[PDB]
Amino acid sequence: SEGGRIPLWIVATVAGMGVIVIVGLFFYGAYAGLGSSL
Amino acid sequence: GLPWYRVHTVLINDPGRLIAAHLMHTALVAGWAGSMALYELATFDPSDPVLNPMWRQGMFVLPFMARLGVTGSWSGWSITGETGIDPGFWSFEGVALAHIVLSGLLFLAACWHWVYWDLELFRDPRTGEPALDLPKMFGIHLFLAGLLCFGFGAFHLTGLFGPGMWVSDPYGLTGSVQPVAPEWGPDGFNPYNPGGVVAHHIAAGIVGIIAGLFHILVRPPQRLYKALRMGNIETVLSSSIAAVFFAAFVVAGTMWYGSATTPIELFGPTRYQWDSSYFQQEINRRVQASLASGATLEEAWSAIPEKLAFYDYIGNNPAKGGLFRTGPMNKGDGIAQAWKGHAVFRNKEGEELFVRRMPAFFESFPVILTDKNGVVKADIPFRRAESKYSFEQQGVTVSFYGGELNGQTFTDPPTVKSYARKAIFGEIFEFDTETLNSDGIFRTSPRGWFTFAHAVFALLFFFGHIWHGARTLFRDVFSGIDPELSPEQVEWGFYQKVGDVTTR
Amino acid sequence: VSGSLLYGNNIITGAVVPSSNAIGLHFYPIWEAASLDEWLYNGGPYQLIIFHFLLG
Amino acid sequence: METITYVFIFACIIALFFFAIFFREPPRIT
Amino acid sequence: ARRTWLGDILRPLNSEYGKVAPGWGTTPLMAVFMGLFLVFLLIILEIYNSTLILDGVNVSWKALG
Amino acid sequence: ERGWFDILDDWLKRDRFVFVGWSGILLFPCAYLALGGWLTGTTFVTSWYTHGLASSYLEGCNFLTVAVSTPANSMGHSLLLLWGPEAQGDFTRWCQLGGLWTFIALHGAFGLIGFMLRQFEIARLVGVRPYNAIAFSAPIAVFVSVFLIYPLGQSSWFFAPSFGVAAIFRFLLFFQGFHNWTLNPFHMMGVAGVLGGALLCAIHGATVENTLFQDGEGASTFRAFNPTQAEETYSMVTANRFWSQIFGIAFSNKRWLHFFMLFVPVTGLWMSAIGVVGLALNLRSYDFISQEIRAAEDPEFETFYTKNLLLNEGIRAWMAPQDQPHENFVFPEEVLPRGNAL
Amino acid sequence: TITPSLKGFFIGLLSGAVVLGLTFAVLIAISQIDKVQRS
Amino acid sequence: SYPIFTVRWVAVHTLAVPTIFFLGAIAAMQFIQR
Amino acid sequence: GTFNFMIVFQAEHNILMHPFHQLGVAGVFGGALFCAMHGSLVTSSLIRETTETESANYGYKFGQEEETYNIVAAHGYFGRLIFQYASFNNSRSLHFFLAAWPVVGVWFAALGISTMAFNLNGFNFNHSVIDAKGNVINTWADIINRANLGMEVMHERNAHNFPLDLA
Amino acid sequence: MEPNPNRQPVELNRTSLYLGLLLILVLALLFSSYFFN
Amino acid sequence: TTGERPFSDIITSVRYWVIHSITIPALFIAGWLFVSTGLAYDVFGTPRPDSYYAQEQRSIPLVTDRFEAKQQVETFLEQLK
Ligand code: CLA
Ligand code: CLA
Ligand code: CLA
Ligand code: CLA
Ligand code: CLA
Ligand SMILES: CCCCCCCCCCCCCCCC(=O)OC[C@H](COP(=O)(O)OC[C@@H](O)CO)OC(=O)CCCCCCCCCCCCCCC
Ligand SMILES: CC1=C(/C=C/C(C)=C/C=C/C(C)=C/C=C/C=C(C)/C=C/C=C(C)/C=C/C2=C(C)CCCC2(C)C)C(C)(C)CCC1
Ligand SMILES: CC1=C(/C=C/C(C)=C/C=C/C(C)=C/C=C/C=C(C)/C=C/C=C(C)/C=C/C2=C(C)CCCC2(C)C)C(C)(C)CCC1
Ligand SMILES: [Ca+2]
Ligand SMILES: [Ca+2]
Ligand SMILES: [Cl-]
Ligand SMILES: [Cl-]
Ligand SMILES: [Fe+2]
Ligand SMILES: [Mg+2]
Repeated sequence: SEGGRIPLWIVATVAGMGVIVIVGLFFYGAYAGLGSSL
Repeated sequence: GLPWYRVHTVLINDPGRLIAAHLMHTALVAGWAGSMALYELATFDPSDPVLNPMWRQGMFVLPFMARLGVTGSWSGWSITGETGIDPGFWSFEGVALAHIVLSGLLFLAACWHWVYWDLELFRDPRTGEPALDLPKMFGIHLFLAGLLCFGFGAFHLTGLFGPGMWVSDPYGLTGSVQPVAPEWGPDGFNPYNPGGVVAHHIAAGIVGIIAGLFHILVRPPQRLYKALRMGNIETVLSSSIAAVFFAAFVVAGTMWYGSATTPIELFGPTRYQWDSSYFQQEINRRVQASLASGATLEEAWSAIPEKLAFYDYIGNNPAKGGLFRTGPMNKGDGIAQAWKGHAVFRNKEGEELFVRRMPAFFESFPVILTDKNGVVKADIPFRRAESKYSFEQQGVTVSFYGGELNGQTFTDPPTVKSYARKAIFGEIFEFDTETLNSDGIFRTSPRGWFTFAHAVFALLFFFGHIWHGARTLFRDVFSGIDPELSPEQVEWGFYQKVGDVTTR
Repeated sequence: VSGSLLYGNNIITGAVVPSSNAIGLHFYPIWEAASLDEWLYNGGPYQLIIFHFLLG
Repeated sequence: METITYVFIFACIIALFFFAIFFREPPRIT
Repeated sequence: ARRTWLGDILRPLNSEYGKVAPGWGTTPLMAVFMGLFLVFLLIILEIYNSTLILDGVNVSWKALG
Repeated sequence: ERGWFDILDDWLKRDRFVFVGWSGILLFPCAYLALGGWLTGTTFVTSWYTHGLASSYLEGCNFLTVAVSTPANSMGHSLLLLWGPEAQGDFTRWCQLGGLWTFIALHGAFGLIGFMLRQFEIARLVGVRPYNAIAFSAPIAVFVSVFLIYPLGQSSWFFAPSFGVAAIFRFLLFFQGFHNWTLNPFHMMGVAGVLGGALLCAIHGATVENTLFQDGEGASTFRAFNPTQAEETYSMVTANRFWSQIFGIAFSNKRWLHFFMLFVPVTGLWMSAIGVVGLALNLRSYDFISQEIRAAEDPEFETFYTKNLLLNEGIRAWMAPQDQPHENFVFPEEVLPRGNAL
Repeated sequence: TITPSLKGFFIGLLSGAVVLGLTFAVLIAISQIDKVQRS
Repeated sequence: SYPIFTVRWVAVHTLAVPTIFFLGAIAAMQFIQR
Repeated sequence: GTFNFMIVFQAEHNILMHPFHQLGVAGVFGGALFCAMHGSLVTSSLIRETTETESANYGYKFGQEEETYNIVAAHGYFGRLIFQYASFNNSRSLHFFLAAWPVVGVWFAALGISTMAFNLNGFNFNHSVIDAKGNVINTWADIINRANLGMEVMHERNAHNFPLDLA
Repeated sequence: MEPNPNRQPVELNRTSLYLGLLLILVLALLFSSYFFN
Repeated sequence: TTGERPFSDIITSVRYWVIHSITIPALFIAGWLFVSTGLAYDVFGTPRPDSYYAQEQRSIPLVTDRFEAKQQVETFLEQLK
């Protein structure tokens, strides 16, 4: 409820890490399964 | 002083000189129409409506005269190929002369209106300031447009008092000017039904009369008067430009796709008739009907009108030109003289082979022959070292049916190849390339040139509309924004409603 | 390959044409040619131009 | 004639550069 | 400003500059005609486009004969 | 006057995080659907039945190769409405027939109208001149000429650009091989306006940043500016002297400078649009006739112009059978144009 | 006769009128509930 | 002190809601084998 | 000759599919966009200093101390066009962005050419999508490939004696 | 005749002359090849 | 400011994260299952890897008729046995 409880630098670091993971998965998928040329 | 791009703004508060400038513009346009018709008459060859019609000759205004019933010359010829006709005054020449005289009269009127600009008529009786009551002017002009539209439809197009309009069969073989009765059913909205054009003008005409009376008699609502700035002549410019670009896109579309008002005998065939082999299908139908009735192959093909075969040739497709390839279609492939006849290709085994036709997209196209099921049987190879389908290997021959080569067969590979190269263009014709020093490169017809100019001008007029609409609605700030503009009028949350000071 | 106006080009087709593939990356100043006629055949102007231009 | 035309237009543009630079209206602080 | 015979005759036709009907006046009626016109254009467009296909309405050069 | 219209007007024009306006009623649904349709198609939808291509993440494409592809050529210029005679209300079949293409193009077009109306509406409320809306006419002329007029002049929507990265690249190369579009002076003016605009953007940004007045003590100079300050933040006089001495000429009038920055890229885009209107009709700048007459008679005459046409002929022959599947092209190996070895 | 595509046309027309009708109903409603404060 | 359901709230969710749904879909796709 | 260079470059490097050229395009399209944007916004907020019968340009005098437009009104406009925080209220920041966007993009364009110079080429997804049997399912990448092949086989038609074009 | 009060003088400054001549000359240099064809 | 709660307030609050540690994963999983169940293929009509061609077929199922296009696709789908 109260604004400030979870520091913005943590929210950014976690969200940013979330983006890296998902994009990373998409790059993994370029080399495996459909679209891999194999 | 005024920048160069603003010189004509001196007319905004001068109704008399605006009328003068409009008169001058009208004089120039009518003078263009007259001059253009004269130049076309000085260059037009009326001797062959079949293989040298107006649309092969770069005629632009001639088809518009023809569309509405002007078909003959004082010199005795008609565009349908008649001789010894008397067109009366309203020949192509009479039309041209009428436009030149009109030009002159409008020029003189312009001089009068320029000199005598300060007429009491143009002054608001209450303020003594120049003023035009545009809402009432609109009703008056709309009423007049309505009457003219109605009369054009009810008298000219019907033939009731007038010549009618150009009409033809589905294959543009027997076109002429005919009276046309209005079509009042749903087929009136079919672009290819001439009766719909007649019904349009009668009906929209009546509607224009009624709406005109309304606009004469009923004042604009205060709310619309203020919103559209109806005291400012520039609002009319903005909306008129919008109407004009709409109309221009429409005439571009109906020129390109074809309609009852863009007949193929006046403007040439469409690109879509090539795409769908429209003429080839009809030609084949007619040949099959001839064969079914007992005709020989030579007789069946000899019964095909040269005019029909000519439509089945890519040189007449308007999507085969170039932007800087100037002039008449005749300047390209040449002046068409005669159909060579239908070429039938056969291999050594005697199977009929079919040349793959060039689609409009392609400036150049290979020569590939298939059997009736699309299997490749012969071609002209690029690399020869592994060729398997050469005309030499497959013993390809060509025999002609109908036209000038009727009954002839060629077996020598150079000649057979030559005809195969032409067969990619569809039906094969003899051309005079000498008379005009034709260069062999395809040009578009008046159908293509019209469509281009009108789509382009339409798009540019969209900018004109945006610009003048902007000037109208933002007249107050067009020399700049308020120097005393308060930062609070643009700072967020200060007013509840953007720009409204009563909502602090 | 013709690049110049007087040899059949317009503004759109015209060019100063790159030096010969036989030269490769070899430095080909005027004085390395036996004559101006040779220099021109082998695309010497291209090297003179692009080297002075890049420096400039 | 084409070559003359192209070179003529180019030469006019070069002359224009000269005038636009050395014979410009001078910028003045008011 | 100059008076003329024809100017005097036409004077009433250019004497009501600025004259308005109160408020919204005929705006709602206008709106209905605009709506009907939009539908009309949509109909003619969709016919030309072969998205609306009607009996006895053959959108083709072969419309009749 | 205080009816529902004015009350609605009040609410529409409230100063909120995302301004709405009357224009918002057109803009927001059309833009949302255009974007949503693109994301939906590129994620889930095939082009197997219209093009013989995979085009979605679902099928294994990546961000570069996904597209919402144009309908089959046989559809012509069908509006391809969901409830139209082709799809007949079937959402699945509609997707397979390329319905999402006209969906995106048409909502896109109405959305762009909405955006420009938004530019006008906001300018009017804030009390500024509407030059931003005027400038936006260039994006609109491009969208309309390329995505609407071009395919309308061609056989069908099939030949419009498909909405995709690689698909757009295909569209560029098609225009080279078929239209020789690089040779077109309207495209050339477009290029000059785009590159000239990018030049003006860079040079003006750099000039301002390098003629700044020292208005703070900080070595990072951004804080030394105040929105409400009366004074110019940089020296026009010093900037003018610099460019006069470097390049020979320089701006001296800031109003002219900024108008020119509107004029150049806007005019460029408008020029390119005109050329594309010609290409709708195959009205190309494909050839120089004098060049061809000479080269036909003289087998030693060669220019970069003749060289590029050979490239075009290769593009056409090599790409057409797969790029234009409705034509059922079969080009035997022996007819394919090729130079030595390759 | 009402062809299948004319029936389709009516459906499109109805669907459009509903979307626009419901959109304006909702916006008018919200505008009435959430009036701007003046004076 | 602050409203929750605003025009801004709606705008945000019209984008964010499908985005997360789509990202889950695309993540699943990475495990599809022919 | 420039167009010749471009077409052959596409054949040999698939430059269109290279991210540095894509950044270049973002650089110049964006440069033009921001050029038009900045032009239009400054022009939109010029302070009234002239009458309608004269160019508004006369409203600015070379070397004047006061700014000639209202940046607060400009930001007020553009911040509402998108949303407040997507608009610049700091002229130094705005002008830095104007410098940086095209310059960085064009640096990447230059580096695209300069690295394809050593044959590190655009993305190659030729036959990347394959069905359950092993049939190639073309994507737009494969259609690009067909265009590229046309360029490749035709360029310098008498210069190659051996099957691979290695430089 | 009594003079027209709507008359305005017209101006083209030198810079505008130079800009205009450049536009025209460069357009001519661009389009000339196509006019000759 | 325009009256809405600052984003930085919202996304640093406990309540936002109580709500969104549910709704975000829920949406993501729903998206996942939309694909993993195969429903996506069915909704959009996208071929599965085994459904581009019949076993011996190498011809693309190209739509060639505007008004019978629906039936053509249906016929193409039937031929996958
Ligand atoms: C029974 C009476 C009757 C009949 C039989 C007709 C018959 C006809 N009318 Mg008329 N009409 C009538 C009464 C009638 N009308 C009345 C009472 C009015 C009110 C005054 C009108 C007003 C009217 C208008 C405004 C038009 C017609 C048109 C037509 C023709 C339609 C076929 C066609 O070619 O469309 C072709 C035109 C269209 C299919 C309309 C296109 C609409 C576009 C798509 C709207 C968007 C425009 C925008 C600028 C496009 C930008 C994007 C683009 C560049 C991609 C046909 C001759 C049309 C015409 O003149 O055709 C030649 C037309 O535009 N009529
Ligand atoms: C709607 C306009 C229009 C159309 C469609 C036509 C159509 C036609 N005419 Mg007519 N004509 C017209 C108006 C038109 N004319 C006018 C106004 C005149 C008086 C000049 C003429 C005088 C005329 C003559 C004397 C002849 C024709 C002929 C022809 C045919 C060949 C056309 C051709 O080769 O064009 C070529 C078109 C081009 C090369 C395109 C020009 C594009 C310009 C140069 C672009 C300019 C760009 C601009 C400067 C950029 C500014 C940028 C800036 C804003 C930054 C064709 C049927 C020929 C015919 O065969 O007669 C029987 C013929 O001999 N016409
Ligand atoms: C009916 C159509 C129409 C009319 C009556 C006007 C009238 C006006 N315009 Mg608008 N405008 C239009 C359409 C029209 N415009 C279109 C289609 C566009 C986009 C191309 C514009 C874009 C536009 C801009 C950007 C401006 C105007 C301005 C003006 C005003 C001053 C014009 C002037 O002094 O120029 C003087 C022109 C010259 C001295 C030479 C022009 C030479 C042209 C570019 C090339 C040659 C043209 C050729 C002779 C014409 C052939 C006819 C053509 C239809 C084929 C005046 C009220 C100005 C304004 O608002 O002032 C406050 C202004 O800044 N117009
Ligand atoms: C302002 C927002 C807006 C606009 C301008 C459009 C515009 C368009 N839509 Mg989109 N759409 C929208 C919002 C919008 N939509 C929303 C919110 C949704 C989610 C429901 C959709 C979902 C959607 C789908 C699924 C499709 C479209 C399609 C279309 C196109 C054809 C629409 C049509 O023919 O309507 C015709 C109807 C009108 C123009 C309304 C007329 C209203 C008049 C004035 C009143 C008369 C009606 C009367 C009361 C009815 C009596 C009839 C009686 C005789 C039986 C066009 C581009 C189609 C398309 O893109 O195909 C490629 C399509 O398939 N839309
Ligand atoms: C980018 C497009 C665009 C923009 C930004 C403007 C902007 C402007 N217009 Mg112009 N206008 C346009 C295109 C545009 N117009 C088109 C294509 C036409 C038809 C010819 C017009 C006709 C026009 C007139 C007659 C007038 C204006 C005026 C104005 C001004 C006031 C705002 C207004 O009236 O909007 C008008 C509203 C719109 C453009 C939005 C229309 C949205 C439609 C109804 C949605 C239709 C959905 C459709 C039915 C779905 C089916 C699709 C089908 C393909 C299946 C402003 C300068 C007025 C002005 O100048 O006052 C001084 C004025 O009098 N406009
Ligand atoms: C620090 C990162 C450096 C990145 C590369 C350089 C970018 C900036 C240079 C552009 C030159 C423009 C012409 C001069 C324009 C000019 O004169 O600039 C002036 C401007 C302000 O000057 P100041 O003097 O205030 O500050 C610089 C120093 O004096 C230290 O205070 O300089 C900067 O803002 C530098 C910012 C560095 C941090 C910016 C990083 C942004 C790039 C991020 C990279 C992402 C790309 C990914 C691709 C997908
Ligand atoms: C006075 C008089 C007279 C007479 C008259 C006359 C003689 C006339 C005329 C006239 C004329 C004779 C005219 C004309 C005209 C023209 C024109 C007006 C034109 C134009 C043009 C243009 C505008 C163009 C353009 C262009 C170009 C150039 C190129 C390409 C593009 C374009 C198309 C854009 C008379 C005895 C009756 C009587 C009374 C008096
Ligand atoms: C079509 C349609 C519709 C609709 C729909 C929609 C509206 C949708 C939506 C949707 C959506 C709305 C979606 C989405 C999404 C998304 C996504 C998928 C995303 C993503 C992303 C990403 C992946 C990112 C990344 C990145 C970037 C770009 C930047 C920087 C970095 C990175 C790399 C991080 C309807 C029903 C009416 C009807 C019919 C049709
Ligand atoms: Ca000769
Ligand atoms: Ca498997
Ligand atoms: Cl080469
Ligand atoms: Cl080699
Ligand atoms: Fe600036
Ligand atoms: Mg994968």
